[PDB]
Amino acid sequence: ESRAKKFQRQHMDSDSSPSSSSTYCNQMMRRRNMTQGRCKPVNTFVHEPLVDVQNVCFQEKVTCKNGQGNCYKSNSSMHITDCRLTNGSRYPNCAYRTSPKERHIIVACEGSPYVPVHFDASVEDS
Amino acid sequence: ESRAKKFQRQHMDSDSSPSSSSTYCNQMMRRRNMTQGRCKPVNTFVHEPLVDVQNVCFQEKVTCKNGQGNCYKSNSSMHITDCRLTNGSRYPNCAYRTSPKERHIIVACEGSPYVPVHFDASVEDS
Amino acid sequence: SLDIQSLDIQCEELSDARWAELLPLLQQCQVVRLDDCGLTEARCKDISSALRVNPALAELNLRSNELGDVGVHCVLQGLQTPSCKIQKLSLQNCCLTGAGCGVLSSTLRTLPTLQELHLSDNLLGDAGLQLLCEGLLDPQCRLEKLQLEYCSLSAASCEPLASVLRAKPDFKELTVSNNDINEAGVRVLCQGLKDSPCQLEALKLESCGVTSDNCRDLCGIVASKASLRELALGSNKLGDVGMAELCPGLLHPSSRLRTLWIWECGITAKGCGDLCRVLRAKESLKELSLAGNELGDEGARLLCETLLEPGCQLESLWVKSCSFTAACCSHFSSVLAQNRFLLELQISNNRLEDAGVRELCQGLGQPGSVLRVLWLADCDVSDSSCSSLAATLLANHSLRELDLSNNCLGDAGILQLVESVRQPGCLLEQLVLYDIYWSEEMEDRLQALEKDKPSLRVIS
Amino acid sequence: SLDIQSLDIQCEELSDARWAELLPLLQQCQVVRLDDCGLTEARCKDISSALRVNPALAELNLRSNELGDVGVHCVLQGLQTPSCKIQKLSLQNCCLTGAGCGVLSSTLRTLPTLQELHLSDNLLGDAGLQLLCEGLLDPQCRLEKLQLEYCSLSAASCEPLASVLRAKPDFKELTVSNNDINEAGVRVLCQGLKDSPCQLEALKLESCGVTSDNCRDLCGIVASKASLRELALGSNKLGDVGMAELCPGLLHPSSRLRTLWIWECGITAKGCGDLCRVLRAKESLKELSLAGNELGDEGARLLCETLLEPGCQLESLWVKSCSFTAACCSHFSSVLAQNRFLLELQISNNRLEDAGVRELCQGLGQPGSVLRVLWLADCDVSDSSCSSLAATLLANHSLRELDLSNNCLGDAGILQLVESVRQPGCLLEQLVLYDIYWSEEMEDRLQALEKDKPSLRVIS
Repeated sequence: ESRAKKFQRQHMDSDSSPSSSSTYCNQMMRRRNMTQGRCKPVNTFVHEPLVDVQNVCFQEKVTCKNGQGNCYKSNSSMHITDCRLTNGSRYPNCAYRTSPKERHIIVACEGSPYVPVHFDASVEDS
Repeated sequence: ESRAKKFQRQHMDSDSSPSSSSTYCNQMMRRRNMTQGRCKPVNTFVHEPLVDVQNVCFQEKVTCKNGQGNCYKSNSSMHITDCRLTNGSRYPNCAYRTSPKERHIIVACEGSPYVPVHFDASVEDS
Repeated sequence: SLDIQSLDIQCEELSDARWAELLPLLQQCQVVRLDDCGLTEARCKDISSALRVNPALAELNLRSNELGDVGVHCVLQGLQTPSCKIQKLSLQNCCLTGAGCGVLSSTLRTLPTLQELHLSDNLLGDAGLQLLCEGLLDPQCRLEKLQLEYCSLSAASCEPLASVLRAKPDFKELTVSNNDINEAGVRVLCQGLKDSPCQLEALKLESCGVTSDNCRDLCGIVASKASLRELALGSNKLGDVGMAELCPGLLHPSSRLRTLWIWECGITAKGCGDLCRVLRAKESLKELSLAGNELGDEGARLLCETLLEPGCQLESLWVKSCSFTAACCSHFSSVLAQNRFLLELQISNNRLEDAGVRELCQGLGQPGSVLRVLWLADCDVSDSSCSSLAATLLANHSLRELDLSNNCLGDAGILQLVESVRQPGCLLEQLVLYDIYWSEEMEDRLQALEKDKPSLRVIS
Repeated sequence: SLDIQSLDIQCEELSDARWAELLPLLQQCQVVRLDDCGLTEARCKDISSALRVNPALAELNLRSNELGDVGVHCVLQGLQTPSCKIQKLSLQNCCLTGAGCGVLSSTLRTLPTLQELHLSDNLLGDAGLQLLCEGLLDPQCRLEKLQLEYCSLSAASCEPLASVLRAKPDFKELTVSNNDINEAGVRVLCQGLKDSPCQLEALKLESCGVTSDNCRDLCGIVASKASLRELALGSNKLGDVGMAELCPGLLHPSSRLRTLWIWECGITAKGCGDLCRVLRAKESLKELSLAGNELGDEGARLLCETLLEPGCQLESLWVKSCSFTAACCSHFSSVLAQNRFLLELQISNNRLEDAGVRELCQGLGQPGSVLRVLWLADCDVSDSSCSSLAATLLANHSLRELDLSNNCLGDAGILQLVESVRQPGCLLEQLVLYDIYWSEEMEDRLQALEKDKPSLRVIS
């Protein structure tokens, strides 16, 4: 599994409605294998066409949280859903709060072809 | 399972040699379902034809260990194997000491036909 | 002889062809879990037929399928043969409504083997719950564990539940988390448990609108149920005043509560003081969650003081998002260096920084340390910290699991961790690295490490 | 998605058609156990080919089938695939000989995922074992747990094994019970351990010819392995002098030994007193077997004194066949009434009598008592203590399991028990009644009890 396919597994949900219900994260975090061994503490799904997220790799370059150069902020805000493990959760009972919203996304991009391999952050600038 | 068939399951092994090897009890206590849930602490198998043990019900009447009347001591000493759970065994690992010997047996009998339903004891009187 | 089979499927679409292959397993397995497998009404009719002929079935888990009231009806009919020995049933998140509760209520009158029932994440409402309780009151109902989380229940459901508790001396666990039962609902349940002879082992009322005053009610329960092992009250406005009213019951000699879940309870450094007196007096208390309480560095000092004196035998401390800074880490460092009972420390989502993490590494690096699990997710750990961590991974030999998820590491930090974990002398079994960017070059090194050392699980 | 399946067959004859139906499960199951199922060579090629396409396989247990060196060789080839993830393998009692150790040894070099290997009850002999250690030595061998009970090994096998321990920092468990490795073999093994960096967790040397002098070797292991959790030394002539040599190591600040199994070790009240110094000082010791040692009532008194002191947190005590009399019962009675850690007491095969049993019942019946499991098999119990047993089963509410096997109980006494356990107020979950004779009418009554109260399992 490439970090590129892993990015798709963990962060792409093109076909879902923006308006995620309160049970979306518990479902999806499980279906996309982010609750095996340990509960992934935070995760973001993007409700946009794959090519749109891929193009971000050719948009505004910005610094990644870890100080690497090759992150990119989306030109436009995107429909995303944030998933965040609750402060009560204990493996194997991973419970998530679901927060859908429209935000710019920042991804890291790598490879040939040059594609998203990491979801860095979301930005609320409007 | 009738009480008579229970008695056959727990105490009859007509077909095997009297000279049980050290591993006999380990095998037999498991096969005859006496290591389910808890290891049976002690058991005896009789290496005689079923008809010979059945004949005991028509021999010497003696008091059962618990004070019931309908126990019978066999006129003949019979080939038996005692299985005794080792002092270190802990469920589900049930280990047994195997002791083959010749002894009179005492059984409780009930019913029509009048058959063995309980192995009460062995006796060494010679 | 013995023949025990189990089937556990999660998050799979099951073709008609795979389904046909599974049906004989459904007729044979002691344990069947089909979680989020897209089960429909028609498959519920197959399930029903297969279970009618399964004399071995002890556990059936169909959570997260859109069964609906009709679907559930069909599955319950499959449990109604004389051969059925089901002990555990989950219908969590199954689109069950108040309209399906009559059928569930009548079924529950006829399954004396059934001991555990999970109905969470189903919109049952008060009327459905009340109807259910009628079945549960039947002497033939022998349920001991009931989970009703997010069931759309209010305080009106608590009287019916209290009556079920009074009727069942064998009751073991009640969960009603995520229902707005509120102060009066909580009081009525507590009275119900107090009246009941049940040796209850676990009570969970998280996000229930439990109040400070309800802590006098719960005080009574903790004082009264020596059987109680687990008490979960997270996400309620208990406050320091609530802690002050609870802790008297926790200090009763007869209490042997093992696990106390009070995350996000409005507790500060002051209530933390009350809890420290409990920790020092009660060696029975093994697991404590204060996650998401604003304890600050003074709460951390108070906890660590108690963890450094004889008495406290706490085994796991969950203090994620407690508003701790680097300044508390010299106290946790002494704890790790000296305390021989504490095996798990979750201190994620605190601004410990490289300075604070470095101090933790110093304490854990001391000979004789015992910590097994350390969670340091989102603690502002950078590549600097990784040299300290790499050193501790070779100096300490008790640690089995380390979580560094969601920190600002990259290739250089991870490389240092790799150089330690790759060595035969490093006995770490699990390294959790979610939400961290590394290069495809590092990815290959990690996959190489995985392959060369399969005893170590690298999770992301 | 996840698809987790398991299959566990024990003591069953499998027809060619049944075997045909099972074989597909061998392709899918994470855990496969086929124990004493008359497996042959022909079935080994089947297994081999089925396992080769199984990407889930973590555990394979083929105990008690006459596979032979050839059968086994066949099975192992099924495991040499690039995606093999097997972690646990049992070939116990499989008719392997030293002749088959060459191939096994070579195969062992090729399975780095393999962590646990059971080879007990195979006539391996010294030569075979030495051939295996050649494999174990390969840095590609990652075994952490090895069981070699009843493998016909002598002292000559211990330096080969000592070399393996020295080679393995991740080693966790070694069992060599029921081999005459004797004083010299034991010393060599302990030296290998002391020299090893392994954080060993379990060491089992029961019926190994362990001597009193060897207890000085073992003392050093216990003092120096803080990771050690279980030490099994039963059926060895340790004696009171051996116990005294073990104690200094057990008393070491660093020792957190959890389980100490020293049944039939020639220990008397004298060695018991030395051991009670360890128990009062080490709260970490949770499980202790002294079964089959002649402790007498003095030994009981010492244990009960210790159980009534703060620092002893023993949870389970196994003192079956300890030459106790009814005189020890007032001591144990105080323990049951006052001690809040002891959950399990095995006191079977002691001449406690009806008098002694009523005394125990008085103690257990006291408010606040916590015992969960009481074994009183063959304690000269009759109908005369059944009113006491029946009363206790309603007054105490902690007890979950009671073993009264092999006593002189009749219908009258059993009836009094049934009268208690049938009540909803009685929370007993298991009643063991092996070798007790009751009428056809009592039989009918007990079978009905079983159906009517399925939360209570009656065993005979």
